[PDB]
Amino acid sequence: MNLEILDLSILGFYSLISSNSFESIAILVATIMPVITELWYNYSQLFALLYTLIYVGAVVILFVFILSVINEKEEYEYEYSGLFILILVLLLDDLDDNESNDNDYNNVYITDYADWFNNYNESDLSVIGNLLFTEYALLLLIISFILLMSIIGLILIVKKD
Amino acid sequence: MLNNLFDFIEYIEYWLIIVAFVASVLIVVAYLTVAERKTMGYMQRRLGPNAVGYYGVLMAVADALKLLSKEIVLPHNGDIIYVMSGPLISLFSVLLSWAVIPFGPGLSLLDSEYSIIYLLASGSIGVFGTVIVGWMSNSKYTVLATVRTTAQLISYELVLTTVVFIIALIVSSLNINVIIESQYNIWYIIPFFPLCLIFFISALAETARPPFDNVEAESELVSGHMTELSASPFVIFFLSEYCSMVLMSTLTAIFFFGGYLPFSNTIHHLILNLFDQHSIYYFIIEGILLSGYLAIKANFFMFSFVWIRAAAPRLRYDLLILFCWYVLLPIVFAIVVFAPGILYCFDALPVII
Amino acid sequence: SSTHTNDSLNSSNYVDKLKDTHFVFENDKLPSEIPDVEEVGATTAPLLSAAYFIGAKCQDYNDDFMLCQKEAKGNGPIDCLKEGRRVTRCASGVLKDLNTHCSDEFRLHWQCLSFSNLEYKNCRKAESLLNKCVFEKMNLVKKIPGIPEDRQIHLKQNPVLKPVALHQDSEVAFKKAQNENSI
Amino acid sequence: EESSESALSKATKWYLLSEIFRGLYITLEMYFRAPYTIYYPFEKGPVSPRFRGEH
Amino acid sequence: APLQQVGRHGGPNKCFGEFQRVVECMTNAKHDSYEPCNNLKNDYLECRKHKVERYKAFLMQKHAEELGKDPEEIGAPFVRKRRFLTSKTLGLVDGDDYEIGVEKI
Amino acid sequence: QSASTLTKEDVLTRSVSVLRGFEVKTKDIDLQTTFVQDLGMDSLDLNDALVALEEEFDVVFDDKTANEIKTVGEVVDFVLANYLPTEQSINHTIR
Amino acid sequence: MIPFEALIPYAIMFAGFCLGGGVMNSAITADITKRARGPNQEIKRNVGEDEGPRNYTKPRYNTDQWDKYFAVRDLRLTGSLRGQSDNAVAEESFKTNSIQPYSNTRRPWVLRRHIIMKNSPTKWARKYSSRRDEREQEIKDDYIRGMGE
Amino acid sequence: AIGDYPVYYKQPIRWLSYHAHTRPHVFYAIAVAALGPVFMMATPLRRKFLYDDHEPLPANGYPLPNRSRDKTLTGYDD
Amino acid sequence: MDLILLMLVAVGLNIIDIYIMIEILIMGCTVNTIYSASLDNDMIGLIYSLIQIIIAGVESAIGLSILVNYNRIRNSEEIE
Ligand SMILES: CCCCCCCCCCCCCCCCCC(=O)OC[C@H](COP(=O)(O)OCCN)OC(=O)CCCCCCCCCCCCCCCCC
Ligand SMILES: CCCCCCCCCCCC(=O)OC[C@H](COP(=O)(O)OCC[N+](C)(C)C)OC(=O)CCCCCCCCCCC
Ligand SMILES: CCCCCCCCCCCC(=O)OC[C@H](COP(=O)(O)OCC[N+](C)(C)C)OC(=O)CCCCCCCCCCC
Repeated sequence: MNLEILDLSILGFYSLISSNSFESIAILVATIMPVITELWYNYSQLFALLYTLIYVGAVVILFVFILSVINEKEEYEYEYSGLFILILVLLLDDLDDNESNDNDYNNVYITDYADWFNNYNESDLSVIGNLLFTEYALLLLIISFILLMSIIGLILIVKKD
Repeated sequence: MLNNLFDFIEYIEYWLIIVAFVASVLIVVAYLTVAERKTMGYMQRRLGPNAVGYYGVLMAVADALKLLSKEIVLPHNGDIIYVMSGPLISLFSVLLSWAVIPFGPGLSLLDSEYSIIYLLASGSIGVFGTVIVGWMSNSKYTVLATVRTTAQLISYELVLTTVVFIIALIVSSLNINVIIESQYNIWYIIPFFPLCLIFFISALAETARPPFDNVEAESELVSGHMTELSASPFVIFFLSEYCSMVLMSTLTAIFFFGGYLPFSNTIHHLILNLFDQHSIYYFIIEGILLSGYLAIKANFFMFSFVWIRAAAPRLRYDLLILFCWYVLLPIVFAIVVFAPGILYCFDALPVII
Repeated sequence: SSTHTNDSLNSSNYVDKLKDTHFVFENDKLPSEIPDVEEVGATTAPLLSAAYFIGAKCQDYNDDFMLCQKEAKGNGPIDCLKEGRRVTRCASGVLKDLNTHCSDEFRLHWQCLSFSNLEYKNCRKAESLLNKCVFEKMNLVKKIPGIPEDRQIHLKQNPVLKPVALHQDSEVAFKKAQNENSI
Repeated sequence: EESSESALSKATKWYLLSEIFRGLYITLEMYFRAPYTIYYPFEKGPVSPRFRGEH
Repeated sequence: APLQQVGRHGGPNKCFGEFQRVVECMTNAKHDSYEPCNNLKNDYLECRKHKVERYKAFLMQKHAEELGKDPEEIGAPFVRKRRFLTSKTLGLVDGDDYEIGVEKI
Repeated sequence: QSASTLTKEDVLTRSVSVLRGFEVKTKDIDLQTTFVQDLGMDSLDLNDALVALEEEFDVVFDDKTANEIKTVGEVVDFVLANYLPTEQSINHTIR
Repeated sequence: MIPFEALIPYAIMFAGFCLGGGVMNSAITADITKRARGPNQEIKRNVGEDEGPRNYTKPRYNTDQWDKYFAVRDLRLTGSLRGQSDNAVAEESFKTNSIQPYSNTRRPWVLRRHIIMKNSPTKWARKYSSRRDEREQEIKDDYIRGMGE
Repeated sequence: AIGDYPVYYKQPIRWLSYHAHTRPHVFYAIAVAALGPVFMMATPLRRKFLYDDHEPLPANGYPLPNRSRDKTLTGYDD
Repeated sequence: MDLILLMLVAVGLNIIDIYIMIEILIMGCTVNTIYSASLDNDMIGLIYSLIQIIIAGVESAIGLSILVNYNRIRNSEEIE
């Protein structure tokens, strides 16, 4: 039983019924956690950890803004929905989870063959840094330039002075 | 039975290893609460808890059992999601951070080339679980404490992350065990004495410990985010906060005092030469010895957590933000440029081996 | 490196569950037209212990097998089967000679590697005895290419990095040779 | 310009937390002194013949 | 010419050679049109997705069903649980069906 | 959005209904209808009506106007000239 | 005057670490050594009389891909991921006991099930538009048509 | 003019002192950071007076001999 | 269910809820990049994934500051 399917089923239910802004900042965290875990267990543990290191800091800053802008509006308001229309919507959605229509690509299993030629064996992050700091160093230096612009941009927007 | 009984232990052996791992960490956390009051008591010329259990050894048990026997305060029985989700996120975060702590060579539940990132990433989730208590709450002291938690997180997160990255840069690895074994000939306290202070200052701010206890400031916000918490939700938050103190004390011993490496190589060999290596008793003693070295260094920093609480007054958090952004960040980013330049000048760029 | 791939065992069985991994066997032997050869039966610790003696004995055959791979131009695994069989036999010859000439010295060294995370720096003493025994009986010298002979790390008198734990058998066997050979 | 200490002298006391470490040392001295606590009810604090208690 | 398809250890990966032979063909001055390099393009795309090879396996499985062939009699044996890659399955002389250790290497 | 949608006929109509729920001498209320004479309100009844007409239209009479008000038409004039919709949150308008 | 009562909780905390390390170092090392003795339970548990002293294998750390290939290769020779053998020649069963993992290559569940994360112009095209799969089916059909030549 | 603000291009030394007395968090962070590139500029001195750079690691795969295959190699045949 | 734009009901009714949708939508692109790069054993895709994460975090900050100042403008009297 792939229990990640159940997790996304609950998350989709709570995204349809979410009312206030605090629930939305919880839908975000309830989305990154399935992403981080599935990356950890299937494809990339490096990027599972990079997601946690960067998105959490963004989440708390996002949460602190909710405190300064919460404006009483959706606590006392009413929503109608209907339990039957919610579950029927989620049932129809769950029916079609085939993002791709290449049946052979989705059904036939493949393998790779290992070789011993790579005797200098290092992590993916060392190769990523090796290329990023040598061949795509321009991409890194532009990213540094964009980060500098954000620093100036945030000040010229928020600072009253 | 016999054969089925014997190989069922083999089927359950690693679970007991984890249970023993969990038990060992909880014993230190339980008796850190006792040790803090004993240490503060004698520094304050009192005794501290000595009436609950023989010489006070059951004080931690009494505090947990009494709090676990208290009514939980909440508007409704179905409102457990409100004041329990926060404590659990905080507790699960710090406990998962212990998976990468090696008590000896290879004696960590999780070993990977990105153990450093996992350590920083796991603890950042605990910060999120703390702010969840002020979830549109009508308690103004809980709300006021949530604002201060975010302000402290912004202060220490950059400095603590960058300091650990400099240590990882000196060894060119993000594996915690490799960083410990890289300190055979030198403990990083000597080359990076400024960074050890900054790491400990960041640890005090991360754990909301005095002089950075602006979150749970009793004289300001009665109990901070805990003012509405009673019984089990209060224990879990209290347990996780003292688990974080043990974790950051153990990380101070790992990043700067060689982790589990012996204080004296001569004495370490002398003690281990009494036991035959072909007997299982050698590896028990070695496990006790290596963890003892880690325990001694971590005990000193757990002592230092209590020591700074009993000597220094509290600093306002708006001053903490200026201190971290105007003083600590410029110094740490200077060393992140200083250190690679020194190593390149002497042709000593690190590699993993 | 602990990256999950599709060519070997992954970190845990949750990775297998997500990938629906099937660990597949093939009961067919190599075709009868291809000549047979006995595979090398040594595990990781003996092979690492014997790595520099296989290099000093099979250097011509190792290079010839690798040079065949370059000249194969993509048709590698097929066109170098004959060269590969020479490499396997030569490597087995070294392991055979170790177990008949330097058996105790050889088994001492790779039992230390198993005891010491398979790090060469942790087992210098047993390695020195094995190097001395192999050189006398097989005329094989460990050489690290690209550096002067007197800057080889395994011959360093006062290494900076040393094992925290001492292999008791290596300590005993090192003392015995000290008092009996270098009088 | 009218200070008595050099820039490095004031920065060494500042960066290395000179007075903070002194306060810790003073606190550590108390750790090795005799505490004041008496064990009530096995021991009683001093009383005087003028003491006012139960009638 | 920037590097593409770099393996996790810094060298060329499995499909770099296919890509390299495509670039050499397309940029060779002896070619009037790009028709000679069409088979090299399919080979590179087959190296990544194996779509035609998966399609062939689809035909073989389907063709075996219609002739009543047993999937377990014509396929390859497999084990789904890593703990049960036992010495008996591996064929060792003193093999056993007891589970293997995968908890800590 | 932030502008009035009031007409003189609606404000008069809502004013009459709110004044009908009180104990007035006559139910026939128009613009010229005075509070003291036609409806018969003393000092306290008049200010009960003014606050009742405040709640209906979400307006607040100033002290100077309230003390000097005589007729029903004066109230309708005041509501039309001073009514503003209440400001909404930053999300109600742009979303 | 060293207050011994204040130092008691530190002694228990010290013994807390030693409990974890003493158990983990010995229990794990013993299990690795036990499973390296042979391919069945009667050799792992029982100790032969003619056997020598027990040499222990310590837990491994700081591994890479080569150590994963080594671990599988050791399993095919000894039935253990850290088995021990210095025989110059393998058994006959080693020639045909290779393990090849075959796995699906599908996108993560969160990509194809999240209510918001699964919606994009190219994802809708891949899921609802047959333009892409019509072209790629022509390539597969050419493979069987061209067999005769 | 007892405590005026120095002009950097007129009194460089006094300008350095002002910031080292009033803004230590700026003066000394820069001073530490300057020691990075300065040591990198002293690297040529080390290559001539202390010791040379090490030989590069064999991290480019198996070292293939730069020659043709030996066509007279025999031994360990089928 | 996608073609009838069911995602328009899953997005909350605050401006910040639109910000979260944008982050989730971009995060879908990065997960697809990581998945393809890992299958191909290609580090260029992982370099792309790392760039997307850093850039997506930049616009999150720039958009937040605009929303922060927008709220300040409403609370402008500040007679205190
Ligand atoms: C250690 C476990 C921590 C979580 C345990 C509590 C379980 C509750 C749900 C957790 C997340 C599941 C998905 C929910 C996404 C957010 C939607 C939401 O609004 O929260 C649901 C919660 C229930 O409120 P309810 O009364 O049922 O609905 C409103 C009725 N007008 O309304 C609330 O506002 C309460 C939310 C409390 C704070 C939760 C913060 C999010 C924590 C997520 C961590 C785990 C990540 C998600 C894993 C599951 C994925 C489905
Ligand atoms: C290059 C080498 C780096 C050295 C590494 C260490 C860096 C430390 C920087 C300290 C600067 C400072 O204390 O800053 C002071 C700031 C702000 O003070 P201010 O408002 O500017 O007033 C002071 C300026 N005067 C004097 C020039 C006018 O806040 C504080 O009081 C911070 C107090 C931190 C105490 C934490 C306790 C830690 C205990 C550790 C036990 C193991
Ligand atoms: C070894 C590693 C641990 C300690 C590391 C840091 C220690 C302080 C360094 C800065 C000192 C400084 O800046 O010195 C400045 C001052 C004194 O100078 P002054 O005011 O001009 O003196 C006036 C003129 N005299 C020189 C004639 C006296 O010294 C101190 O207050 C030293 C206090 C140290 C006592 C406590 C030691 C134990 C501390 C706790 C350790 C866990």
